[PDB]
Amino acid sequence: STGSATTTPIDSLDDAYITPVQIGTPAQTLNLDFDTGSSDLWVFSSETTASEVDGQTIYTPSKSTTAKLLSGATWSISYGDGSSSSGDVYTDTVSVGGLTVTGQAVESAKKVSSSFTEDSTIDGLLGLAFSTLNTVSPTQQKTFFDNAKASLDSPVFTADLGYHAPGTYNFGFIDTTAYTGSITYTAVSTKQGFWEWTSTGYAVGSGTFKSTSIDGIADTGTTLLYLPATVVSAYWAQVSGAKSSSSVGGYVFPCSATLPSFTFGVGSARIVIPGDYIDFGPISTGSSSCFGGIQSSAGIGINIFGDVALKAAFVVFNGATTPTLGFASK
Repeated sequence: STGSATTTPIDSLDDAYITPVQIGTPAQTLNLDFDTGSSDLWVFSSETTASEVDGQTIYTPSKSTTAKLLSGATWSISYGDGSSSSGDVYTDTVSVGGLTVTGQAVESAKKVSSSFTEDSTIDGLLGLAFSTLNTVSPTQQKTFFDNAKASLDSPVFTADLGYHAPGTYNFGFIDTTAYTGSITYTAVSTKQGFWEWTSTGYAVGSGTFKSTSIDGIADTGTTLLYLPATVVSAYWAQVSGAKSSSSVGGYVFPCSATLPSFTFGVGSARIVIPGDYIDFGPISTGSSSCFGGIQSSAGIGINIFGDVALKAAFVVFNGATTPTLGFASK
């Protein structure tokens, strides 16, 4: 089997991407944030504290003839911005782009933090990291991909995120029309539960390539590109007037700037992030200071190849017995 679903930016800055997901019988369609940096599929629901719901579409398990309470199971998860959610668990039928999994753990939110409430466009998360990170207790649950894998034509999914435009998540096949040149594959460590890999270096604009190992994670659920302070300083030094602002929380730059590209290495191959992809717009409405899309990972504890990087590539998440990651230009 295979599946194919369009993923769409939630706003004009590509702050996140939503993908429609069918849950239950009859189908209830929710728009979920596919997150290769976590391993829980959770949704706003009829159980979510009413004051914490503001415009999201909810899953109502009592209206699904295939929903079953997973007795005794609870979940609780936190994210990189300090947001969090928690609740109980149902199993139900879940379909993505025509690919159906029966008995999928659907984590129903009883509580969500303010940032989730405040974002009416995201109805929940669908985790695509390794199932060892799943937070359901006392019996850990499998991700949608893990459950689907045996049925797939090939044990892979691909992320093809758009810049200010829709893109595609495919399951079970590689669309050879969706990229240019060849796909370069690179080793993955699953030791921390992430799609963790090592970039071979970087270049800023038309500058020379610096060969240096950068360990990080391929994370569709993180908006920006977080890299070591040395690398980030080298990038922003090429933008007149750019500076790190403790008050804003990162590098900012004059909105009048033309940003240089940023290249990262995948083995001997190179992925070029155009400068425009690194512009996240005014820090507040009407400001002439703009927020940068490349930020320091110092104090995060890990480097993160988030959407800024991934949307410049066609990315293969290869879930074979020994997982790997593939990157192609597009």
